[PDB]
Amino acid sequence: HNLLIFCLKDNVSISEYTEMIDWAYKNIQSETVVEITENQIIEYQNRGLWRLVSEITDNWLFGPSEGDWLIDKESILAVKEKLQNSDFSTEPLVKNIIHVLEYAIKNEKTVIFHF
Ligand SMILES: [Mg+2]
Repeated sequence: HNLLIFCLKDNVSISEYTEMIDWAYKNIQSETVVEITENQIIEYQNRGLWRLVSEITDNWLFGPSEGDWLIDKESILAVKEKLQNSDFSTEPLVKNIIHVLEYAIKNEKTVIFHF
């Protein structure tokens, strides 16, 4: 089951957590869902992406692992800034994560990391 970084869409309110995760795995087509494969995890670990995230969240110091993480507006903006200012800020995965963050800001959503 790939790592997800996501928020719900604008007109989706599902409050039960397990059900939100189920929604994300069922809506991988969504612009609000980033699916991240093992090979992406490794590629970006070795380039310092997760370390950049960890500067704000203090998690994933050694990359992602099984678990659930919830990112609030303050941290969403802070991570978004880190990524926009980074050396891979134009690479698709980073753009895709940025986009989830922007959407969550715009639509007042919590961002979930799930693996
Ligand atoms: Mg709305």
